Amino acid sequence: FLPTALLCAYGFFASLRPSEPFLTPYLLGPDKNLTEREVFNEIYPVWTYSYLVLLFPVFLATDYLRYKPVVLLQGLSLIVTWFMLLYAQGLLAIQFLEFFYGIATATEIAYYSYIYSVVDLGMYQKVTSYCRSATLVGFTVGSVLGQILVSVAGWSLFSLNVISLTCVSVAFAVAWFLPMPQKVLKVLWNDFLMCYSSRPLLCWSVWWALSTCGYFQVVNYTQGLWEKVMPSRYAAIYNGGVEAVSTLLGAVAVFAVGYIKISWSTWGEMTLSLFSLLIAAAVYIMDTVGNIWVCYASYVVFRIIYMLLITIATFQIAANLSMERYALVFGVNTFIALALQTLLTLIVVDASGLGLEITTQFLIYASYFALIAVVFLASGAVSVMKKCR
Ligand SMILES: Cc1ncc(CO)c(CO)c1O
Repeated sequence: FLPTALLCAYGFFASLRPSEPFLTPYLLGPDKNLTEREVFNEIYPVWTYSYLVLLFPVFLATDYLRYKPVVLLQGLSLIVTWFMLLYAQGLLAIQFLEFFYGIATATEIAYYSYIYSVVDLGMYQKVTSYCRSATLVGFTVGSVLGQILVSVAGWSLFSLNVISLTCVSVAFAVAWFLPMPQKVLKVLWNDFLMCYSSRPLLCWSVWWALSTCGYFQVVNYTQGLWEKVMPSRYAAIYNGGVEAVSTLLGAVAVFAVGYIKISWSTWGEMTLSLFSLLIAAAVYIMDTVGNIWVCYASYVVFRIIYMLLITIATFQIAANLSMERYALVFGVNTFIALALQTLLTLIVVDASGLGLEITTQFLIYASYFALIAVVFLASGAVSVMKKCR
């Protein structure tokens, strides 16, 4: 019990990052004095590229080292990331800054998969439910703490990211004392291939991956959009409260998805298409309001619909999937999804390619969110063609 309590405490401390909601005013202010165009155009794409190229090696090293040193890697990466975030000037230094954050984020899969390597299989589901609940409540607590310390307390971000670094150091020091984790050419190629040679095997997969693409593309630059529609020089940004309420409602909706007994085979495609249409409407609205409270509201609704869609996707996949296939499928689909966001980054995001302005990148994205609905409807249309007969 005590190792598991240490696990949940370490996860709570590592996820407790008060500085996550308030990242954007730190860079724009006298703290770094960086051109935000250059930041948006160059700093972030190499993070995505490094995460793509580095996910596979560390994911295989987890099995190579039997999940033991990966938490140490995550802790050291947090330490070096926060040191570099406190000390970095120019362009290449901040490129390394974000490379460190990428190699840190690449080990969240290792964290969430190590839990299976030490506890009983029957108890694994309940303990990982407790772990994700701890992560969610730590996210909410950190967000509200940052909001209180920034607005209610009127404390500057300097002490806030100092205590963020202190918290990640405490997390590493706690995680150092874990117990022992006692636990491919054609076979592994067929291992993921068999997860697509059936009617429901291939289905929902690319849909989940492209929804993941939409979120991982919009969440990073939502901060920039909020800052550009309302400068922080003469305004205060309420990121902590919106993040807290969004995550709380997402968790509530995830819990409530299984609380209604509805068969998937009746109208699963219709619900998926409706969810995609709502997501496209939300992103087009947040593109086309030019205000502050309404754009937060649209963001909240978009987050909620995102959680509903991915949650029902996870139920469908897990019903289709097997007990030992979770890690492999979550690896392969994540890999192809990351290849896809990286590709689209080559088209639009980077300054070497087209480099379209962040403001004007959300126009077509409704049709991008609708194109996945069109092919779902195109698959639905054949299904509708075959439904009556
Ligand atoms: C530490 C840290 N690093 C990177 C990002 C996203 O680029 C975030 C979210 O804005 C963050 O909190």
